[PDB]
Amino acid sequence: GSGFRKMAFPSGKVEGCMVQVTCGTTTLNGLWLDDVVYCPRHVICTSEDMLNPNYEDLLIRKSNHNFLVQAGNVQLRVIGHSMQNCVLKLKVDTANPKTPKYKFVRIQPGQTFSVLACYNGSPSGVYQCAMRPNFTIKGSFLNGSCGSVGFNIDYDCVSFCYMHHMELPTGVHAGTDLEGNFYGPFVDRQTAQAAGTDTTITVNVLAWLYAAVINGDRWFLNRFTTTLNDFNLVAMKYNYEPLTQDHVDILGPLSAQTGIAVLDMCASLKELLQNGMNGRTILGSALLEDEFTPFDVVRQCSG
Amino acid sequence: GSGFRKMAFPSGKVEGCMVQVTCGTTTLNGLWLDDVVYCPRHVICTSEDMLNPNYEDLLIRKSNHNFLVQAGNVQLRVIGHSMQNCVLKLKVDTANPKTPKYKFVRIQPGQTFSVLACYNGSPSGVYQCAMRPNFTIKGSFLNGSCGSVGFNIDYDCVSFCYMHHMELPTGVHAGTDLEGNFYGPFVDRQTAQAAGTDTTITVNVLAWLYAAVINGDRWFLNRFTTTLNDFNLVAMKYNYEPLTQDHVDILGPLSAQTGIAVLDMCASLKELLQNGMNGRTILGSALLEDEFTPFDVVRQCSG
Ligand SMILES: *[C@@](O)(c1nc2c(F)cccc2s1)[C@H](C[C@@H]1CCNC1=O)NC(=O)[C@@H]1[C@@H]2[C@H](CN1C(=O)[C@@H](NC(=O)C(F)(F)F)C(C)(C)C)C2(C)C
Ligand SMILES: *[C@@](O)(c1nc2c(F)cccc2s1)[C@H](C[C@@H]1CCNC1=O)NC(=O)[C@@H]1[C@@H]2[C@H](CN1C(=O)[C@@H](NC(=O)C(F)(F)F)C(C)(C)C)C2(C)C
Repeated sequence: GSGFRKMAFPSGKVEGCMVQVTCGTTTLNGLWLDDVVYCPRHVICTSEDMLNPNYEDLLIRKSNHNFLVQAGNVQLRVIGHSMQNCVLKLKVDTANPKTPKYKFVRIQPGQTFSVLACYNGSPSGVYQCAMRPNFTIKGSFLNGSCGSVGFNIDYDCVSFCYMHHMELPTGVHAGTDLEGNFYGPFVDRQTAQAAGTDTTITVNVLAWLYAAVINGDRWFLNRFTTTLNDFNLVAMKYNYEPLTQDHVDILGPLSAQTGIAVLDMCASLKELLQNGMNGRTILGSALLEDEFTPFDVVRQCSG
Repeated sequence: GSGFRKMAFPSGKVEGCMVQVTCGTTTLNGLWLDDVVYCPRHVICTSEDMLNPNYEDLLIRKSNHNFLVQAGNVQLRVIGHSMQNCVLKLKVDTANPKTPKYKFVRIQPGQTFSVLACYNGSPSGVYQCAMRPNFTIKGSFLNGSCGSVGFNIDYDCVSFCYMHHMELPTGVHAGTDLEGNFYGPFVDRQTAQAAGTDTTITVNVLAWLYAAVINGDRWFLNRFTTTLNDFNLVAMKYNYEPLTQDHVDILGPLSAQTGIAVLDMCASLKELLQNGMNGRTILGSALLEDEFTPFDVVRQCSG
């Protein structure tokens, strides 16, 4: 039936890795994997250091014992520290016994991941996000959420892809991979920064239309087809990402399952962009959803 | 900022309780708490028994050894079985060492909970749901999801409120509390059953409008107020639940935080119902959201 939900990965393998990192009066979250704790390097900042911190200079004045690391109620001993890009790596004398099989991945714009929102090292909530084309995410983060991570789970392996650092003025979020490199052009200082144009992830909207068809929501199917070049003219007007032949190939499984050629679905999407949804819903949404990948759709449609 | 997401509870405390229950050729999920496994009683049904099962008669032919219970790759020994309403309770010789502090609660229509969707005893995904006024939920469930549970977490205590049993023809879902009593008038047989009218949870839409204001999405605030009786005339036309003085009292914290009297917000809601959203969004939604309780809003707005 028409039941289709934004589903997050079960969070238990990540919950066991969240710790609290305190330096002076600043507390945020860290990720404890093996004998290393990862956290945003601005744990070392006071509120008169945020406008333009010199992180190398601020770190000169910090020693192992200035980093307080707490896993639940239990204190970790810090035996080494280093800065890698915008993350701090705290070497502790105890390997996390709850460390899962894991990898660090730098995800591509358009890919989705689960966020485990944490405050003071304690898990608060889990939700699904996408890396947007402008390298922001539409999260739900407050003061104290920094160091919360984004991940995907493939069988038993956790692929960590995001660490939370900041909120931009449109209310969207920016952060790093687990090597401390920002997604997008953002820097970890409190200066005027703005997200570029928020373009729609075309291949995901198409995947979600396939999901609607598989789930029996079929009203938007029309009698038309189109070409990649003509569809892509329409993509540009409505700030959709161009569709490529790689995107068409990636939609192959969904196309094969439904028997609907990708260019036929593109012609259905073209009409939805030009005419709107006339106050109808698709899988219970009144807007075109772009935060389900082709892989997410196949997963939620086939178990 | 305007970031507000359907957030689920972290699932780790529930993941450790999911097992697989097999009886003959039927496999579904069970919940392993202390030395008891809970699962839907139709684990004992074959596909020629679903139209009108006599569960008491079907259970006569079942012994402890006919219930296969697997936690991961590890077989549990069944030393007793009983039927309680629409659930089976399998006594096993091993207390689940991962059993969390927990309670069984029968939730009220309008209350929200997290679902951990499971297939073959393995967690697949987590998402937030509401018990709708017609005692259905708008889930994402396939074949094999039966026995998946709904829960809330308050600190360290897990309150189990839902076990999944069935899908109705509108694509919505029905199930039981953990004592095996259905929410609503549904029965565990494959017969013509239909959800009643799907009314909107008025107090939740109001809570979500307070969230929009707290998050700076303010365009829908107007210069008007109304009365409970006049608002409630409008509630009826649009299939909204009547608003009561208890609902007004429950919205007290959000009213106090924003300084917006509940009847002023009701007058804003009245105009949104009568005039629609004119293709605008509130917290990124093109429809009025009713699956955030006042408590959910306060939680996501205050950490
Ligand atoms: C995060 O939790 C952190 N909080 C602190 C802190 F209190 C002291 C020292 C270091 C850190 S990191 C927090 C999460 C934000 C808060 C609101 N919603 C969030 O997601 N991150 C920040 O406060 C972050 C840190 C400085 C300023 N930050 C911002 O997010 C600001 N944004 C920007 O300046 C902009 F993005 F450029 F617009 C802010 C506070 C939202 C205006 C730094 C970037 C180091
Ligand atoms: C659930 O996973 C179960 N599957 C089996 C099974 F394969 C064999 C024996 C027992 C069970 S319980 C499954 C979940 C459903 C499937 C589709 N989406 C879901 O959420 N539940 C059922 O198949 C359920 C069991 C019989 C028929 N069921 C229904 O959900 C049917 N619905 C109804 O008859 C209606 F609700 F009344 F409309 C169905 C299959 C969707 C048409 C019973 C109620 C015992």
